Amino acid sequence: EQALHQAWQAQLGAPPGFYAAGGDSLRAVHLLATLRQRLSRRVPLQAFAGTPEALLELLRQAAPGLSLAERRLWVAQQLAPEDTSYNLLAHLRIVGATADAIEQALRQLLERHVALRRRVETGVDGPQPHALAAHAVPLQRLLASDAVHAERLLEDGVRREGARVFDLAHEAPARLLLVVTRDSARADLLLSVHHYAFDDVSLAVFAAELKTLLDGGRLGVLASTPEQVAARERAALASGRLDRVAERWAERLLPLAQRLALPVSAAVHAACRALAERTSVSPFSAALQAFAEVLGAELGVDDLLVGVALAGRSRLEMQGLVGCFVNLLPLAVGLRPEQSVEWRLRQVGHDLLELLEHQDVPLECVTQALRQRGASGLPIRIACGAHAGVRVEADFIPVPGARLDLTLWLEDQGWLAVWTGVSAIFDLHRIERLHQAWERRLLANA
Ligand SMILES: *P(=O)(O)OCC(C)(C)[C@@H](O)C(=O)NCCC(=O)NCCS
Repeated sequence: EQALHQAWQAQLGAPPGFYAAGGDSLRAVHLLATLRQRLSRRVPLQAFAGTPEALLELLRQAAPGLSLAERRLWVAQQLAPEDTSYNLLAHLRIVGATADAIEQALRQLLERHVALRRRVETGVDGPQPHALAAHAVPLQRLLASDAVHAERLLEDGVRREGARVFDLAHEAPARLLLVVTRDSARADLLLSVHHYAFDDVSLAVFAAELKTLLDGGRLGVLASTPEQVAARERAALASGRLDRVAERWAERLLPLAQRLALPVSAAVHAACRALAERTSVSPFSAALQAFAEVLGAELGVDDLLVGVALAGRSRLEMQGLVGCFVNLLPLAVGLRPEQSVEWRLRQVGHDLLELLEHQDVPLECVTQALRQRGASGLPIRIACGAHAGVRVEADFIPVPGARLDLTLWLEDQGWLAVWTGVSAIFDLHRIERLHQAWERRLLANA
């Protein structure tokens, strides 16, 4: 106690149900990771996120190479060396810093985040990273004569970096373009980086730290590295702890074994939140339920496999890292008309917290567990996810094409619904129809 208090306040910006108080499932994980790092006690997420009082009771009850996330992107690239759909492009808009300051801050960030400056060799028991010097990361600086010229230079960069095949064995997996505009405080940075070396949270980390440096602040020493994360995972794999979770999930899973960005209507947003609070699940849980219900009806099945995209940063020391930590784990959604909306939702919510709790279990363990019970693999086709001083704005430019047949990503800008389909299966018009069905389903469910 007085530590539950501290962690709760740090997360929600106000003292002490967690969801009722403004919380979500991800903040809940972070709360518990903070408590675990302090007090050396693991409260399971299901138990908690399934009040300050409930958490206090749970606390008292509680006892005192490349990673697979990196490797699955690296391997995918090796199987299709000319495929550039693992190239991430981030455009950072910076107002109030000089070109020299930006460049110096970028060199510091490159030195600090080794993922941005390694080469990878093939290796007998898996790929092997080797660090390069920060100076080995290309950084081109251009002066634009005006704001429109700067736009043209950026668009040129986008096209060039989008088409670039990274030589991951000999060069850093990152490239920087800095465009400064004559007689303006605005600078533009295009970070081009291979996906094996970066992810969504990494951009937020990179941009926040860039701003700190440009404001004249200092960065703390990092509590970990990608290689250490990988080593911990090698140990957890050897120990069998990850495989035992996967084997349990395999049981329930065995039977089953073009971009459009639309604002979510205010009424659908409210419906979703109401439904969530009534059932003590996350708003995302409600959104996911409706997605599964709609896709289930469309495809004409009683049970649907839905991938859930997870940040995969299970420990406090992983929160400030740059690298690829993302994981995708399967959820089975039964479409059972006999059960209440509320009960189906509570089940979805609980299965979600289960995946989140165990987001350190790599997809490959689940796949393996399924093979050991006779299935060929795990055919996930559909997925769901959610995303003073110098001004720094950072945004990914979406990757074209699609590995999964269809995904829905919810962005907490109201909400924005981003649907991405394989054109040959889910073209624009079909996605639009699915989006409308999804909105109607949420309203109905509420
Ligand atoms: P909760 O049920 O409110 O939220 C669900 C979630 C924890 C899975 C989600 O909020 C989350 O963890 N998002 C992180 C995903 C990310 O940053 N990267 C995925 C890109 S592939």
